[PDB]
Amino acid sequence: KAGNWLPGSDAPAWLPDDLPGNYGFDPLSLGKEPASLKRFTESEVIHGRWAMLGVAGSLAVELLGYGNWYDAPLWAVNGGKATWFGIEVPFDLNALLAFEFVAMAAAEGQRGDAGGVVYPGGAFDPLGFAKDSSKSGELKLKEIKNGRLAMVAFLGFVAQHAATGKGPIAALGEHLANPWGANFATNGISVPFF
Amino acid sequence: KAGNWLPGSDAPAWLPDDLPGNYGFDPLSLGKEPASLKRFTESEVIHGRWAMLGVAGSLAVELLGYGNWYDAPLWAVNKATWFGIEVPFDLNALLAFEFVAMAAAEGQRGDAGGVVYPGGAFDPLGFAKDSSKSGELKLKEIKNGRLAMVAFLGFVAQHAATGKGPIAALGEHLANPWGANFATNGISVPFF
Amino acid sequence: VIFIVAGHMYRTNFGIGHRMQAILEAHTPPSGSLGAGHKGLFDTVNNSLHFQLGLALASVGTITSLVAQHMYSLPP
Amino acid sequence: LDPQIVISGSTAAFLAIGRFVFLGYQRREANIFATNDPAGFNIIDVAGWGALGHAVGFAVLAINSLQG
Amino acid sequence: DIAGLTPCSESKAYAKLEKKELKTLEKRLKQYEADSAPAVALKATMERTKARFANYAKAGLLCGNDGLPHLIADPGLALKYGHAGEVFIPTFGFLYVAGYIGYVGRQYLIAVKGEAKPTDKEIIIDVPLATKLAWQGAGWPLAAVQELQRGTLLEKEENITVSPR
Amino acid sequence: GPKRGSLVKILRPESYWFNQVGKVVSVDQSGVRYPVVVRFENQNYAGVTTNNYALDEVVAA
Amino acid sequence: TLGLYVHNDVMQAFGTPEKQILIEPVFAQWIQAAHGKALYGFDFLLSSKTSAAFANGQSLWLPGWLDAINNNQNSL
Amino acid sequence: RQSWLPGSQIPAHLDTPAAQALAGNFGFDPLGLGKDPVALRWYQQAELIHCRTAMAGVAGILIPGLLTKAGALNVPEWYDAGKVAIENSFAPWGSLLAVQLFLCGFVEAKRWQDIRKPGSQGEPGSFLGFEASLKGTSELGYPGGPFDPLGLSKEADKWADWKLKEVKNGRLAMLAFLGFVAQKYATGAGPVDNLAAHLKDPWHVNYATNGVSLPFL
Ligand code: CLA
Ligand code: CLA
Ligand code: CLA
Ligand code: CLA
Ligand code: CLA
Ligand SMILES: CC1=C[C@H](O)CC(C)(C)[C@H]1/C=C/C(C)=C/C=C/C(C)=C/C=C/C=C(C)/C=C/C=C(C)/C=C/C1=C(C)C[C@H](O)CC1(C)C
Ligand SMILES: CC1=C[C@H](O)CC(C)(C)[C@H]1/C=C/C(C)=C/C=C/C(C)=C/C=C/C=C(C)/C=C/C=C(C)/C=C/C1=C(C)C[C@H](O)CC1(C)C
Ligand SMILES: CC1=C[C@H](O)CC(C)(C)[C@H]1/C=C/C(C)=C/C=C/C(C)=C/C=C/C=C(C)/C=C/C=C(C)/C=C/C1=C(C)C[C@H](O)CC1(C)C
Ligand SMILES: CC1=C(/C=C/C(C)=C/C=C/C(C)=C/C=C/C=C(C)/C=C/C=C(C)/C=C/C2=C(C)CCCC2(C)C)C(C)(C)CCC1
Repeated sequence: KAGNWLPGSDAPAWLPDDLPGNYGFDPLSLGKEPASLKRFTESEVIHGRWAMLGVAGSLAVELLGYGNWYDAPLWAVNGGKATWFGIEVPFDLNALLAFEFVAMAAAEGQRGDAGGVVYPGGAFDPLGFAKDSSKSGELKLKEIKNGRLAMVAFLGFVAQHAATGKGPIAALGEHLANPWGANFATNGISVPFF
Repeated sequence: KAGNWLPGSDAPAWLPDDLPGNYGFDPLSLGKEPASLKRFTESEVIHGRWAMLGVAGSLAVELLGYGNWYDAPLWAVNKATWFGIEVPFDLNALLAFEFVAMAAAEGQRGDAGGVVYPGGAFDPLGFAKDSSKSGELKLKEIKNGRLAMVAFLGFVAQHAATGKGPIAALGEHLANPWGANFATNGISVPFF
Repeated sequence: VIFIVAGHMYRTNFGIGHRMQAILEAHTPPSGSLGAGHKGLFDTVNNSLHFQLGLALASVGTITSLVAQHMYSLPP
Repeated sequence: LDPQIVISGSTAAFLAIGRFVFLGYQRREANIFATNDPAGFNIIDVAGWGALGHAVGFAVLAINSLQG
Repeated sequence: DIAGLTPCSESKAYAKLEKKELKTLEKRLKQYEADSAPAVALKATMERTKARFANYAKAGLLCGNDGLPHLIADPGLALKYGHAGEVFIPTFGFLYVAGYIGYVGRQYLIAVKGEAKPTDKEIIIDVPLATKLAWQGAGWPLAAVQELQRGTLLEKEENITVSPR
Repeated sequence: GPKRGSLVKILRPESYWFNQVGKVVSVDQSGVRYPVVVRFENQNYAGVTTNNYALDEVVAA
Repeated sequence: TLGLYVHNDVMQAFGTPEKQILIEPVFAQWIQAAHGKALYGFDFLLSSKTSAAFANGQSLWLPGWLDAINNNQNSL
Repeated sequence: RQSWLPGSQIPAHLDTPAAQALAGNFGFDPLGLGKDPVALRWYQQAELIHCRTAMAGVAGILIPGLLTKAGALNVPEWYDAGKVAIENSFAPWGSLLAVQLFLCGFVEAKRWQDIRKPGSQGEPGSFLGFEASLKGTSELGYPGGPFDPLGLSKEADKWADWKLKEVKNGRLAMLAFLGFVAQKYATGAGPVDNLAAHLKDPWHVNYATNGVSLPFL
């Protein structure tokens, strides 16, 4: 068991203790059936990894000076040309959607052909950190905690841009410049009666 | 047992005698449980060492005369300096280097479970190879550390009151003692 | 185009296609909140003409309401 | 535009993707009569995946003709 | 304001309707004496009409093209534009008194089922027990949510069911 | 089956007093098919308050 | 529904139309404003000129739909 | 024993050892709300919390309102202090309310899980060093440790007296706050001004004369 999401409350009896990220958090009892719970473990790890790469991408776009994560498809929404680290990309939106559909269909289909593989190893694990079977549980726990933080961070990116309309680094600049005069309660959107 | 924080009162039965700074001071009974008491001994020693460093630093800044401890980040709320020599860095780079270095050092410290008095390369001069004078210096260490924690909170409260440095406020207290204290303040005692 | 594409869904004598009894037997949710789900409904819609007639009349009646509501407001 | 290139590339992409990564899943979910292919990728599989290819290719051509 | 509706104190058809009702009342008034009881009753009627129009203009009601007060039934829009007194406060007042009546009836039913003549206490009302439960029914929302949370608000499946189910 | 005066629960599904509680009058000890005489404090639509039941149609609850 | 109609009938009979319960259909007026009708002043999603749905459908099919829905001489 | 009405019958749920041992028991439940013992436990807790925050609130009304009639502490009226303070302040009231909702919600949920399970917030590991000093003190609603620093709850021969003083001062402060709201709506002046008016002319300046509280006379 990783910890306790609400102290003193008992853990649900369907969440096994030797599972990464087991804080006993299931109020709506969504994982009481084992096949559903197996699918949710798979989907939780997959969503966490995609959200890690997404938050790292949004941070690396905005910190390095190439707009925010919202300005990045605007060359294809408008009439423009792609760019990457300043270097141009000589492709159009239809061609890139073709490349992405073929590549993601192949990779996703090869992942889905496997039964319940979450932690494959082998070619996916070239540096051999999970070849120990004793620190592997600690690294999976670190992996699911960074992934949950990344999911919460990307939904924060989306909700913050829906409300204020700026990037997360500029929003953090405003929150450092005036923490009381710039937040979700000085927003005017998140709480309507403030 | 180093003494008694209030004479006449008894010592709590959860604080052992062979512990640096055991005056028996635990009114809230925060450390009646041993894991809590172990963590608080660790935290007390670490807070004492950081507060000794911070009080010695603020005294050194104001005595050498480059402002007080409150003027030192004013270039970055807005160019840095050290010993009067300007230092060529910016706030984001300083926060990056500090976060990396403190994360590394703190993480190496946190990997060890209950190490309060490490020795080794931390202790190059080897004062703690006697196991008795080392314990007396532990008692001196926890007393100096508590004194520096009280001194730093006094610095913060004294600056929030008067808006001046501690050495300048000590100069005011030596010049006009019955006209410059926490009561000519108008803040610490709200009346008059 | 949408109805011609949707008319290639079900399994006739060509190997490909969906099997309606398989779809109905699959859509039963976990936790038993709908019990057996849609189990055994293919042999009760297929064998009953009154079920099929009630479904057809419900759909055609709602579509006739749709015809009236959309033809007064959007006259063709 | 390049209509032959777009239609032929879209049909090639959908036929290749249904030939190589979705064939085993389609054989799992489905459970003319004889082909030389080592996967059993018959005329009706060719018809379905090339139908998806032509449909997506003409959709891409139409969206690019609208310039949207 | 809301939905294109002007406020009634700003509306002109509202003033026209007030003037028209006063005109009808004074055309009926102008055929009597002064201290006569029909004239006194019609002057009381005109006083109540002026007081009613002044109170509806004071309460901040919204009038339409016909000069008539319109009500706003949306909790957020009412609480935002100051219209909670017309639907929202009346619905919580009604739910308080309707649950009062229902909870007092339910407590009377449970009290009279525990005797040897429940139908007799249903035909001839036990007045002290009914007044006791009628005074004790003021804490009905608290008592109702407590009986909900204990699992005693609801009968189990020992209910009567048909052959089909 | 149940003794006289004890309370049972009816599980004949087409009975009026199905899933409800009555009181045993007597149980006949012959080869009669429905020996358990149960009285009910409420009447059915026919105005009858008494019915014969079987041994597997009553549960002493 | 019968109580509101009988209430308003008693108000119309007793010469007092200003007392009758006239609830405004704010939910369906909200939906008509979402469809692009600038009468009720909600001004959102097709009635506000700074909306994503307005700006995306504005080049091709919205200029006829807006004129037809803001015409008050038809059943649209 | 003592009662809110001599001669009235005490309700049978307020005459048990668990009810008679509580605090301030005078047999006052005419609406029968505490017939359920779980409800009486929850309502004991709700009374304790309303008592303590009502005393703190009414002290914040009275002591600045008494001392503002003397020389020091130029403090505005209690129905104007939020506006005057937020003009004096640095943050908007929405941000200040959001901060107090998070900071109160944490502490409140701690108390909530302690009401649900008494031995709950002393999980070994769940807190850094709080966890040892966050159990109850065998009576729910009366915590120990960092709450109650001075050790006044240590002597058992004073303990029912401290309980009963707390429940009486709390009920009286709740009456005081309902009075503050009522007088504010009726008269329009502060409560110290209302007290000065009732002392200046008792037989003519009261709630029978304000024209609001009973308008039939
Ligand atoms: C998004 C995908 C996702 C999935 C599939 C899971 C799945 C799981 N979680 Mg994880 N979790 C997630 C995201 C997810 N989580 C995030 C983002 C956090 C941080 C907030 C957590 C924090 C967390 C903790 C602390 C614990 C779990 C646990 C679990 C396991 C059992 C609980 C369960 O059965 O619920 C199934 C979950 C879902 C079906 C998620 C789908 C989302 C629901 C249906 C709607 C959510 C709407 C959203 C809140 C709206 C936000 C709007 C915004 C404007 C405010 C299961 C493997 C427990 C465990 O044992 O770990 C392995 C456990 O202790 N989760
Ligand atoms: C992942 C953590 C995280 C962090 C560090 C931030 C940080 C920020 N948010 Mg964002 N946000 C987040 C998640 C986060 N948010 C989520 C989950 C949502 C959807 C509910 C939003 C939706 C949102 C809106 C609409 C706005 C912000 C704004 C801001 C900025 C001002 C502070 C504020 O009012 O936040 C809002 C506070 C919350 C949403 C509550 C956070 C609850 C967290 C997720 C629980 C876990 C926190 C953990 C215990 C401690 C922090 C860990 C962190 C340091 C890594 C600040 C830079 C404002 C801005 O743009 O300022 C200029 C603003 O208007 N956020
Ligand atoms: C900075 C943090 C800190 C921590 C973690 C400790 C921890 C400890 N102290 Mg030490 N102490 C400290 C600072 C601290 N102290 C300072 C600054 C002084 C001088 C005032 C002392 C003087 C002192 C004496 C004389 C003794 C101890 C003792 C102890 C030990 C047992 C007490 C206990 O279990 O409570 C754990 C303590 C805490 C959890 C403290 C955390 C801070 C609390 C929660 C809030 C404090 C806020 C503070 C009151 C604000 C002041 C504002 C001011 C304007 C009034 C424990 C190891 C006893 C001992 O055996 O020595 C080892 C003992 O006899 N302490
Ligand atoms: C560490 C011990 C210590 C010492 C030597 C000083 C010294 C001073 N303080 Mg500071 N101060 C301290 C702690 C200390 N303070 C603490 C803990 C606080 C927070 C409560 C403050 C808050 C404060 C304010 C708001 C002000 C001062 C001011 C001053 C100066 C005037 C004298 C005075 O009124 O003191 C203040 C007296 C106390 C805080 C009460 C004493 C409590 C201490 C901690 C007991 C320990 C003292 C010890 C037994 C004897 C001294 C030992 C020392 C020689 C090492 C003087 C230089 C004033 C100033 O600016 O002068 C112009 C002023 O306005 N102090
Ligand atoms: C019976 C169904 C019903 C319907 C059709 C509406 C319709 C409306 N509500 Mg209302 N509301 C309702 C019941 C309903 N309400 C109930 C029961 C509550 C109490 C929980 C509220 C509390 C409420 C608040 C606080 C607000 C609204 C608002 C609105 C208006 C815009 C929001 C919308 O389109 O969401 C469709 C409605 C639903 C799906 C029904 C659920 C309503 C949820 C619980 C609240 C929705 C608030 C929404 C998120 C705020 C949007 C802000 C807006 C400026 C974009 C719209 C006229 C907003 C407004 O004032 O607009 C000018 C607003 O601020 N409602
Ligand atoms: C657990 C549980 C249990 C119980 O029982 C109940 C409940 C409570 C309900 C539950 C909970 C839940 C939750 C919380 C959920 C959430 C989730 C999320 C947030 C997700 C996300 C998730 C997220 C994700 C994936 C994301 C991803 C992202 C990405 C890729 C991005 C991308 C990008 C980038 C780079 C940038 C550019 O320029 C653009 C783009 C393209 C945009
Ligand atoms: C013991 C006990 C027990 C019982 O049971 C209960 C009770 C009573 C509660 C308890 C008590 C407690 C206490 C007293 C506490 C206090 C503390 C403190 C004061 C701390 C500080 C502490 C403090 C500290 C660390 C500090 C540190 C500092 C520092 C680093 C500084 C830094 C700096 C400098 C150099 C200068 C520059 O320019 C800036 C800065 C950045 C600013
Ligand atoms: C017992 C019983 C039983 C039977 O069975 C039945 C019956 C008879 C029904 C019942 C009775 C009941 C009653 C009487 C109740 C009442 C209560 C109250 C009064 C509360 C208050 C309560 C009250 C409360 C909490 C209050 C609190 C307050 C506060 C915080 C305040 C605050 C403040 C201040 C400082 C100042 C500023 O500037 C403002 C403010 C913000 C305003
Ligand atoms: C043998 C072999 C080979 C070759 C192959 C090939 C070359 C194939 C081709 C195939 C193909 C080439 C196929 C195709 C198909 C197609 C289809 C099947 C189509 C369909 C179409 C459709 C269905 C359309 C429709 C429509 C219309 C009519 C109008 C408009 C709209 C739409 C578009 C919808 C290789 C060398 C690789 C390898 C070896 C073996």
